[PDB]
Amino acid sequence: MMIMLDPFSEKAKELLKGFGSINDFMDAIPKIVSVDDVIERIRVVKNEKLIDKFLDQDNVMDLAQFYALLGALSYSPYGIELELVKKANLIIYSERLKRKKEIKPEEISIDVSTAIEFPTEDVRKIERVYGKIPEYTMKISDFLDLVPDEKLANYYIYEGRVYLKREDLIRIWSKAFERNVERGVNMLYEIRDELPEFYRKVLGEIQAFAEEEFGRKFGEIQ
Repeated sequence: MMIMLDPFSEKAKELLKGFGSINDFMDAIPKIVSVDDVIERIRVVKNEKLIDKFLDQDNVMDLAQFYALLGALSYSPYGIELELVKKANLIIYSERLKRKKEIKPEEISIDVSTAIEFPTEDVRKIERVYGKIPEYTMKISDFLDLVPDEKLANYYIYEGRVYLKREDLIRIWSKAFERNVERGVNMLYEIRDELPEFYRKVLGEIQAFAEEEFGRKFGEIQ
């Protein structure tokens, strides 16, 4: 299908390359999504049921909502705002991800693909160790780059690639996303000045959310 799985994929890249520069795109975002729309995306951390309306959404709306949150953070790059943006989107993306048949190489920003066939020879051994058969494979070096503390020795390698259970794919890919969220938020600090009253409002709306979220779980239960 044509659904956004990774807002940093080559797909998304040329999709937002169309509005011209990152700045031209950045000026257009406020003319496409509202603020209540963007915060709508973040409140997913609260009600699981909020997730569904996102499972299928136009890609430009996604990128727009997404890069709105990112721009709102160019003004506050560390706290729970950066924490929330990551968490909320990570759910929206993981969710869509974990329910995709084939995975087109341009839809994801790391060399990952689906394992259609699995070597007959090792099927049992694998199961008598991990139960199921991993559904995906990934480029060994990407793996080493994303999860430095782990050991290839604990996974199955074949034909030059590492095989991973759906869980591991997401877990691993999450490290690539969080890094990208950061590489991106800081590349927006350069022009964070040319940004419209919009981005700063979105930021204030996120702050307000966190306080509500925090204020509730700390004064709750009674």
